[PDB]
Amino acid sequence: MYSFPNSFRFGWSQAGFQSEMGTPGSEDPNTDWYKWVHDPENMAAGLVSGDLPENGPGYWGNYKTFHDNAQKMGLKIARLNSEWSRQFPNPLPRPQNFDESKQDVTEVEINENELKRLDEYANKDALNHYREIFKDLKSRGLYFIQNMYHWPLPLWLHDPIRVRRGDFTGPSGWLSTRTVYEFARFSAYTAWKFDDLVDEYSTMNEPNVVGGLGYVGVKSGFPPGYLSFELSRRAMYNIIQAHARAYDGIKSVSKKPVGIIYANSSFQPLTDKDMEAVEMAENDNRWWFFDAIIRGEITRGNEKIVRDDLKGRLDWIGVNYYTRTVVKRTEKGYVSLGGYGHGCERNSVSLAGLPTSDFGWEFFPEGLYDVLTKYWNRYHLYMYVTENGIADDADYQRPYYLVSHVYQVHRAINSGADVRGYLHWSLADNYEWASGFSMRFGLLKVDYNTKRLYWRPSALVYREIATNGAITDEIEHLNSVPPVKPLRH
Amino acid sequence: MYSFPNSFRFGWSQAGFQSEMGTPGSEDPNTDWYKWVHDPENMAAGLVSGDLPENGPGYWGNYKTFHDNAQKMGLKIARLNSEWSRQFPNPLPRPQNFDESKQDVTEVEINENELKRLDEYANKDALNHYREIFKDLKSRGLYFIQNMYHWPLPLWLHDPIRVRRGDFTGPSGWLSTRTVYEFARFSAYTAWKFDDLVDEYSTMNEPNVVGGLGYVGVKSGFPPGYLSFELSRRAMYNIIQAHARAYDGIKSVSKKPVGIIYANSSFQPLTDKDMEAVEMAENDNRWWFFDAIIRGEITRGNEKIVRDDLKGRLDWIGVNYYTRTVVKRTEKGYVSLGGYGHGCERNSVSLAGLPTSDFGWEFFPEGLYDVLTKYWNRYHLYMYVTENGIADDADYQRPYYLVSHVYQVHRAINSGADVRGYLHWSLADNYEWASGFSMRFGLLKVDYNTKRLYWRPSALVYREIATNGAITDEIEHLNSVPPVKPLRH
Amino acid sequence: MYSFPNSFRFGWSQAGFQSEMGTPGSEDPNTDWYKWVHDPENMAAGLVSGDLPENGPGYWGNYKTFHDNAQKMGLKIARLNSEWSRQFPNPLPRPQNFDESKQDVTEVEINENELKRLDEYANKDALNHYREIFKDLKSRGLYFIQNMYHWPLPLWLHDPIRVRRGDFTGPSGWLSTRTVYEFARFSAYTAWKFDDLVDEYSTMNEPNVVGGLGYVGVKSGFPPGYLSFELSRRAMYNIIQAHARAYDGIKSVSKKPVGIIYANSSFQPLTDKDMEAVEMAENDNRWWFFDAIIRGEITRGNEKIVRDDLKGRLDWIGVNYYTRTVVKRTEKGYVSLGGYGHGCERNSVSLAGLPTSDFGWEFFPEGLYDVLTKYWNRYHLYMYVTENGIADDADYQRPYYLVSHVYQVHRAINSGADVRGYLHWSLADNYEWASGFSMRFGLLKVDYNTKRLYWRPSALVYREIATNGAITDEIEHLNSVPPVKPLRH
Amino acid sequence: MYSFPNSFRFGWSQAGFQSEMGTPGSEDPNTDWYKWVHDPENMAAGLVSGDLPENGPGYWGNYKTFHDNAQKMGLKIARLNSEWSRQFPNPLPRPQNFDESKQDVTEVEINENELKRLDEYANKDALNHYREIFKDLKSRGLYFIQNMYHWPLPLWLHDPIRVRRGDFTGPSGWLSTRTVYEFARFSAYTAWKFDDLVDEYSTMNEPNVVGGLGYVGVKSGFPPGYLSFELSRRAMYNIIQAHARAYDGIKSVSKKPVGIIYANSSFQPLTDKDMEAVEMAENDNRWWFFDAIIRGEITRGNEKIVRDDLKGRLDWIGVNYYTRTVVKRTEKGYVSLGGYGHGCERNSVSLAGLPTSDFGWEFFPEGLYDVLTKYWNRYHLYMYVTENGIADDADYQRPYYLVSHVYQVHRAINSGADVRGYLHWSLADNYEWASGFSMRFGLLKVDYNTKRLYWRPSALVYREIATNGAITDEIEHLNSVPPVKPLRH
Repeated sequence: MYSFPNSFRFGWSQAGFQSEMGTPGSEDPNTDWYKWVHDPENMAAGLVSGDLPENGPGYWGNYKTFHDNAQKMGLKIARLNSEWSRQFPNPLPRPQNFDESKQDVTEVEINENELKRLDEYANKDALNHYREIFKDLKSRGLYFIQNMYHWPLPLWLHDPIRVRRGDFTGPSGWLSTRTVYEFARFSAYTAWKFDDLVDEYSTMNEPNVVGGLGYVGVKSGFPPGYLSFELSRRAMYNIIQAHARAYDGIKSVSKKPVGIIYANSSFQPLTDKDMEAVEMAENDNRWWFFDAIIRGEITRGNEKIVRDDLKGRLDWIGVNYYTRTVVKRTEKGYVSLGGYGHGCERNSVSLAGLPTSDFGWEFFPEGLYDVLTKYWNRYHLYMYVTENGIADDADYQRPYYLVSHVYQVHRAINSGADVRGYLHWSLADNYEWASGFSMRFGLLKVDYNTKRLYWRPSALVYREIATNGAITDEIEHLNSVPPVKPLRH
Repeated sequence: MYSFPNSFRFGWSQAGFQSEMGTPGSEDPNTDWYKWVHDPENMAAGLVSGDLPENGPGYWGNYKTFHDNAQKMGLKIARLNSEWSRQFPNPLPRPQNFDESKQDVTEVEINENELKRLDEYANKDALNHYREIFKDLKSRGLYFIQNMYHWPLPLWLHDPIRVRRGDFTGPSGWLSTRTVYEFARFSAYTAWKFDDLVDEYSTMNEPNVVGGLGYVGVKSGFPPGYLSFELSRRAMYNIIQAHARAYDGIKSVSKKPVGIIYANSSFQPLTDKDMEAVEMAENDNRWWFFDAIIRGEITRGNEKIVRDDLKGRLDWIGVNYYTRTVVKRTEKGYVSLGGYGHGCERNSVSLAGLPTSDFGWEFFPEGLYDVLTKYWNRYHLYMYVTENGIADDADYQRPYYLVSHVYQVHRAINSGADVRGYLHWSLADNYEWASGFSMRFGLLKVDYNTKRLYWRPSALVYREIATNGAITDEIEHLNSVPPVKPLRH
Repeated sequence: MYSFPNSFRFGWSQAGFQSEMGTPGSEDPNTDWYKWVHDPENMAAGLVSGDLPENGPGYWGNYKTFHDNAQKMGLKIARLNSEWSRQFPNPLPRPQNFDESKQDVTEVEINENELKRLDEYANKDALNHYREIFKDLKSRGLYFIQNMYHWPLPLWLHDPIRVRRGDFTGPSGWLSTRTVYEFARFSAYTAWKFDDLVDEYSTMNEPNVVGGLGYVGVKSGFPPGYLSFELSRRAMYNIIQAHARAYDGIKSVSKKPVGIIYANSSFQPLTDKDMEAVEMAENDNRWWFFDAIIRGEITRGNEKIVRDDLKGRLDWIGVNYYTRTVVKRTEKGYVSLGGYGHGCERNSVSLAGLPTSDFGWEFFPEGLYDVLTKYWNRYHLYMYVTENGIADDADYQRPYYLVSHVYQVHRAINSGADVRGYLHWSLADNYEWASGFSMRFGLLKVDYNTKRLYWRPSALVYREIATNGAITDEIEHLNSVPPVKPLRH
Repeated sequence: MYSFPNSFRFGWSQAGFQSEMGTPGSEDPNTDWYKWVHDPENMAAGLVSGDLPENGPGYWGNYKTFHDNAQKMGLKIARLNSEWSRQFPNPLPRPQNFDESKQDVTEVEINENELKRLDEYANKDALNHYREIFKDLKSRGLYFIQNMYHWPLPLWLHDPIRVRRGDFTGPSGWLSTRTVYEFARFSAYTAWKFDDLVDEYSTMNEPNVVGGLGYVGVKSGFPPGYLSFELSRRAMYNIIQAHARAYDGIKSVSKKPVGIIYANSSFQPLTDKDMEAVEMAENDNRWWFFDAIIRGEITRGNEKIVRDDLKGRLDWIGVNYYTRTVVKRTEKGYVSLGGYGHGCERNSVSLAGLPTSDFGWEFFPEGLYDVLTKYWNRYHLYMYVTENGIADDADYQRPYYLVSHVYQVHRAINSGADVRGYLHWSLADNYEWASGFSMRFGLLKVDYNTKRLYWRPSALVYREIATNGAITDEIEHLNSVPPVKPLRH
């Protein structure tokens, strides 16, 4: 039996674009993503699945049912996000005393007049519907973490198609400092209007995936899909700043804690002779972002600076984890090997014989322990495992995946890491971005035809860990690798 | 949601040889089976796995734990059997007024003196330990069906090795009418001593597998493994008679109902042009046995008789079901096709694309409905589904197998069949005869090393059906074929 | 035994970019492709394998060996192409009396002065080395078809990176009419200098793949990778014209026949209710291009015209064939289903149970017969099966693939189609564009490390068909589907 | 390129029961095997496939065709056997001066009168037909090894059914010394009548499989299928003696060499800590038989004797090899692991990742080198690799299997072993005993429906090695493990 502190909470994570739409009159066509996925050229090139969000789970209308099932499993923490385009679907007045040609955004003026002025533009319905939803959530008794940004930018801030075509004379999302300015004002307004329901705050969700897949990994089908290393750094630089600003904006209206949710991977060395490759990958992929928003360390050009306007802008770290990444040195370089981690064949086995999910990701619970202890030992900020799950509609690997990973959180905790919760990537099946509805990550299966939810056996396993605050003795065998034998290779 | 009558009960089945041994001092080396499996020649020929029962689950010593877990799932019916060799491990006095050379056993004298005399020979410990066990079971609140015979005969009644070598001058199990005589006396004695704990009675378990695999299907590794069509009929004839006699013996001491548990398969025609092949297979394999012990119809030679000493000797029918059998006509014949039913490759897919278990049996829930309605419409005796399960250690197919089959019982019931219970083949993993411990059929996994039990996710699914007396709405999707895609082919 | 006419010839096809480089001093860095594949951004996005052509087979230096092995198999026809960038690696003088802003290119002036002037710019070495190569080929006794264009454009005519970034102020390949003008002059110059060695002429290789994958199917990794339906039509329009012009240019200097090599697929209807979908797909994908360069029919805007400068510009049709495409209607639309044809999982089985190659293409010999008879019945131009093969390094499916397809050519011939040769896609392993060296299509395996060639068993099977001018009786069983059973699913 | 001596010959092996029948009027129902396989009980128990030899290849009538195809591949050695039951289908007069109760057969009187007397009983037709066949073979120019015994005993010497039932009062094959006596007389008669056509002599084929599978490994379905360790030793003892006697009988009439063909396996240790297990397995399985017929060493009881009537009765050793056997120590014991060697799953992969054939045997060329060098270093008798092949109808693994094994012969030769030929197990598909026609081991595929032969690509590979006396450079890559990737697991 593996016990967790009385204060450790078990729950789920969810996003607006992925789960909200589905119920009639729940559509939101005002985001760069809704557009990106309906684009005829994007569909013909096969960049997007062809699946439309409009036919999702239905969390905008069926949220009671979602929370009912969440209560039954005995979950005590939820992390949702507000959709920016629902509040402000129309352009806001250009914010005076703001020079777009200014590279840095060392500050933003947020005061009650400002908020009061933003209220004139905000969409009262969207605002009221959300309040109802977070209200219902709070009544059930769940701790609530609120995420400000989970990918989609409103169209007036980013037309993904124009940028894809190479046209930079339009709303260009994270490439423009305008977006940075408005994000900070948005953060504060929302904090300002929901602080009575929120418990902890998250500025954005996996900012690194937005900058990375949108401008470098163009085959993933993420917007704007314009390949450029340079522009990728521009967006990342703007994202870091948009965080510091949002952090300060929320503080201006609240004392609640504020952190960020980041996409992680455990970098494992292909050979003992690959230790340095690991260190280099973690820098390039993890440390540079957090040293920026924590130690305030960053570098324009190659000029390592230290902007005190960035220094100390994080309260907690959200840890997202799915699988590992195997790297190998290259004189000075390092590389990411295929046949391991995220680059595996679907429903088969990795080059190491570990099974792989419906998305082609390799089973590797051990990597969570590595990620949690590295963050803990380097920054000592408490953390939540804000995402962890597996695409597996049949539910063959999920029971083992769930118990094995919850086991590693427990293991990190005993090594001294302050981890306060485990939030499974998803309660129910949702829309997987470029992949569509085909990748099912939920503890509950969704009949997209009737919007009805079903309990997959692993939901009943989760109810035992949650309802017990521990990996009980009777399910302790699931803390193992799913038998590859009966599964495909 | 599929509801079952308030009186329908959910539980499990188990056998003595398969689950009892394991706890120190629980050994029983006095059966033809314990011997058959320790034989050096049998092991070298690969007829038996090499796995020894002595290292089983431990139900002789850990039965409280088994019943505890059984209570937690909300099971309300159990069907165990007493081991003949535990009561009478030593020979009994030849029963006077009994001519071995007599083909038929139209009767056996059982009266209180007789029983009282048998008590002089019975093993008081074995007798007391069993009483304790069935007591503990009964306290928990479970209905109890008791099976008199579940394969092993005591050595003094059958030396399997001598017969395997072709030596018929020794104790020869079902080939000798002596065995028939003693079985009837054994039945009555046990009924006589346990009638206060028993609820319903079963004479024997799958008598057809004993006669069939022991003398025709010699590759299965069942004793005595002497190939002969003729001797196979001799044993079957003696088994039918041993039932009628046991039935009468139990009646002599009790009013409780008495039925038999039989191994079934749903005979499906390979082509529409194969209907007659099905009818012929059901006769040859099902109807001839039950017409015998019910309508009293049988045939010595080819001489269709009607022994009133057999007529009407059944109260209820136990239905065991695992998979199907595909047959095809042959001018006058019919055949059993491979690549379907029981003759499939392990963890692969049948010739029809249906997944197969760790034993190579094909998924076919529909066959249960066929078996239940055919028995019901032909004999109208109420029934229990006394066995149904799947060898599946990983637990990939079990959730679907369980819910899909329970669904067909519900379906048979609504067609008018009086079915009063569903007993899953096994609570925990046990010893699978010639196959050893390798074929895991339990809702609970057993660490044979520590005798510790674990809940497989399907146990938690069963607890929902049992605890609810219905296939609740949230698990109603399991009533489907496991996705073959992620599984091996 | 299946016999072919005495005049039917058996051989192979090969391309310059794919097979030439490999031998020291054989590099050609002056093409849009050599650049596209060395681009650091393209590699990081995973658009190109990371494999470089510089390390190919070595046909520039080891061509004797290639022809030796070709003789041994008894092949009598070869179809190679000249690399444009090898002749004219430097820009040519803008051709006066030519207005780039002119949409149509109804003509090009080619006369002996012109040719004589081009000779001043041509790379004498490249020119001499090629002559040596085609000489050696011709001595062995092989009929020689010569292809003018097999994808790469010289850098001075197309910078793929600039266009990928959305910059259209540079050399833009098929988007500029300049390219059309120069292609026609190039065709004539080459015809003019090699007509003594050539037997038949081909203007370009699969023009439809260039226009299609380069501007619509952007995930394939073909240059320039700029997604635009409109630009795709522009390039296709320019390609059709560049053909007519090249056709006329070659005629100006030679009487030899001139055709085009096109990429094909057999459109099969998913259901009987899908016949119209097939017809629509063949139009959209086959007929519109050939009606253009044959009946002279085309349409600017939606304005169906008939440019007599295009009318009748084809002598023969090269048929390339690999697999099928399954389509399904959509009210007015039609769609391409995945799990069939080219969109199958690698080394597995299609949705129809047909095996798939190392590239994920489905086995479907029957489609060749369909393609050959449809072209024959619609245009009655004789044809060659200029490409047909399979990525299969192990050589498991090749023997069956080869014999089954050669069998369908024979079948088309007997239905009355004038087909004069079968050219297997490749003698040896070569560079598969965006896929790298990993997709091995050769009858001969190449150790890229030593440039050494090896005979795969299917080479010895081909030597029997070629050396015999027929599918001999002893290998006639290969005319079947490879057994899926032993292969992966 | 791997060259073989000019005197090394390449050919095939074949057996009478397996290949002869098929052509009308070629039936031979007078063997224990023909009976064993038609037995209704044996078929119902699934001990025999249900496939009947009567429908085999047809080598009794189509032998010209077989030799034609054999010539074309350039084979120069053949090893066939005469069917005992064809010569003497009726009982011979009990041979006077012969006491059945005599354990040892230290001698047999063979002289010209005897032979002349046997000629009175011999079947002239069978005798003439064989002569024609070996004549035709010899004309083509092939060296001919002749095997006296390749399993079937005539019915008058063995009724397998009676023994299976445990009845030892009848003709009991190798259990009776009568069989030993008659075998020696049979050997001499045949040598006496064919010595003009024969080149070298073999007494029997894999005697160890007859004794082993017939009396211990009873699941294989070999006659008589009576499980007994003791009787297994009796038959082995009688087989050794029947060899010495046959050896002497042949010498009495010929100077040609005489050896024996034995079934081999390379014993590999599971762990370095398993060396002794290997040594023990080779003794138990290889050395005890050859020390007997060579050093004359044997042991009745446990009494190690040295019968000079056995001493030195071997001229050459026939080496049969298919796969390996992995063993592991057991205090004093050793064991044969499953998932390796012969005990692997069909068309899958062994526990070591090596592919497996249609029979479930693991790819392990290296074992041939081990077997050849161990025999050479211990007895220094020259040898032939009389059998080596793979069940593989599709022909996926055969090309690699063939070249890899021929490569190891070459390797043994260079280590100093006198190996004079490689005879592939089979030219064409034949009847695989208990397995039926389903296991196809031929270089040529047989359409059992028309008796027509087809060349599998590996036949064309063999023609290159044979026709060249070497592994030419162009096919030298086949000396590797078939790629498991595209194959099933």
